Amino acid sequence: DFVIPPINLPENSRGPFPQELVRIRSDRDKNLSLRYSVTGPGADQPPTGIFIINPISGQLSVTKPLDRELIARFHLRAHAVDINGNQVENPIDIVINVIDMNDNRPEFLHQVWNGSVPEGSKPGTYVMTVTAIDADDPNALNGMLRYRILSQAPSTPSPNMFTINNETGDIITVAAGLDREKVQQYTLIIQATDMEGNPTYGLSNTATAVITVTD
Amino acid sequence: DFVIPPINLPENSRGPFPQELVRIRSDRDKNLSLRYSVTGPGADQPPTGIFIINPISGQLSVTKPLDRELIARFHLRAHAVDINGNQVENPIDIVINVIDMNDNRPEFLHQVWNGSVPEGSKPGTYVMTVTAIDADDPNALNGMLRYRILSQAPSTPSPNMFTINNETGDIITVAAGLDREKVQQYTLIIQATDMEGNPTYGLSNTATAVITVTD
Ligand SMILES: [Ca+2]
Ligand SMILES: [Ca+2]
Ligand SMILES: [Ca+2]
Ligand SMILES: [Ca+2]
Ligand SMILES: [Ca+2]
Ligand SMILES: [Ca+2]
Repeated sequence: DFVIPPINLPENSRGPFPQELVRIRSDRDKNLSLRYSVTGPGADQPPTGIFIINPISGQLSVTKPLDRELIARFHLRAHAVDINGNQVENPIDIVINVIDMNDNRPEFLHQVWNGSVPEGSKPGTYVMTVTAIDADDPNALNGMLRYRILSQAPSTPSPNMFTINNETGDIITVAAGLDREKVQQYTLIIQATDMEGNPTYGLSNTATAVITVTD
Repeated sequence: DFVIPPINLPENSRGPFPQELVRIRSDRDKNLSLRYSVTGPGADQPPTGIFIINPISGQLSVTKPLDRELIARFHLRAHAVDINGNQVENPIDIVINVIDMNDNRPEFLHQVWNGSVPEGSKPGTYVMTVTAIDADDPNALNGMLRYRILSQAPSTPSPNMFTINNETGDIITVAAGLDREKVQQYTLIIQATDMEGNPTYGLSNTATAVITVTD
């Protein structure tokens, strides 16, 4: 059987509500007066009453904004009965897809990450890994993260002792002169940004990396 | 049988093209590899190639802007055959509705209308009827017309001897002093405006009414 095409609806709709979607009817209406209903999560199951259908026309509507991070897809069924109570069609599958909007900023697992690097390490020495997560769709830009260092303290012998791999979160030395007797700890502020790290449209968050110089 | 919901598309789309509409597939794809096509006016019949479908996905698309005043609705059918040439579904009806935009200004049947009114007629005397038509949807604002008088020449004994019923196009005297020996002919410019006569968003046109005073 051919499947009723899915309805694709972006989350966080402004409305106004209720909002008409599509019209579901039976061709048996040619000789019979029909009554339409819908069942399933979003309809007669939790969360109740988000989608509704006009008993007479079969016009399907949505009554509230949706949130993809709560429910990504709704499986409903449409029902047809005539005015004498006769069931005239087998109930038919309907699919509503909720389309992602970038409505979550990246989140770091820990607010403070700790790591260490030996005294006198050569440039290009691996130090530690920091990472974030994004609650939006991973397969979209809305959930794709990039990393950068915003500040380093203290600023000696070089104000940029480290860099960070912008996709992996790996922190690595790019400079020499790490001496425990001179400077014992560095504090870096790490930023994560979604939308592939786009500075204009991405959402960002920050975290702290503390790096101790060892013997 | 439940009918595939109609696709409602406004005319004069900006695109860009090709533009994805909906996805039509068969649930027999669970065990079979399927090939999809579409037939009908707009597809394989004049006008050819306006709607197309991806053989593999079943994604339906439109390739050009539409014009409601040429074709208001398209009746297509979707077809499913497997890779061994087996027809796996009966072809299914698809309906595309073209939604009206206000893209036609009112048109007068004649550019010059002629009528007459007897000398010394009392105020409220019926004179003639002028009308226009609109090629847009009559049941929408885009094709609903209102009428008004823009100018009268000459401007004596009163610069407004006539009025016009704004919905009927009936022209009627509102003033006395029609005297053939004094002024023999009036020339009125009549405007028609759609969108229920809305001066901001309506489209307009004009015509000329020549009214002779008789004995
Ligand atoms: Ca959300
Ligand atoms: Ca989201
Ligand atoms: Ca995000
Ligand atoms: Ca048109
Ligand atoms: Ca039109
Ligand atoms: Ca019009």
